[PDB]
Amino acid sequence: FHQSAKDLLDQLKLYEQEQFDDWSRDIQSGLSDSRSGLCIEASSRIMELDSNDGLLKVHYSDRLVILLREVRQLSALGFVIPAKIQQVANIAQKFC
Amino acid sequence: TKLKKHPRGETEVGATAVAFSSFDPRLFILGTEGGFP
Repeated sequence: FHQSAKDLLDQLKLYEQEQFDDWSRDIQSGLSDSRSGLCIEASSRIMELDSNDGLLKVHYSDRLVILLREVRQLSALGFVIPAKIQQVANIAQKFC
Repeated sequence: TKLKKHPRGETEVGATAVAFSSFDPRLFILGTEGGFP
């Protein structure tokens, strides 16, 4: 029993860590790549969409709530949040 | 408006539900996301 059950348990632990590592990497990469580059609250881009459907193109559009949930998740679960996320999260609060 | 244990840090006391005891207006439990009531 122990042989089989323990091997399963170890695989489960590895599963979790792998999924976490991917999550953390993608968030750090996304911030460093295309979000640190002076994201602003650009006005509605109306002329681009010839339908009056002004496209309020703002990087923060979705990211604000995503970051807030992301830090809430890691905090509750007892994970370290790399500074890079904490910094942009505090910025997100101001935009919110 | 403020329940925060060790404020200004990793302290975001969110809850999913609250129940109040009929015994007294000032007794209730917060269903924290952390998991510990």
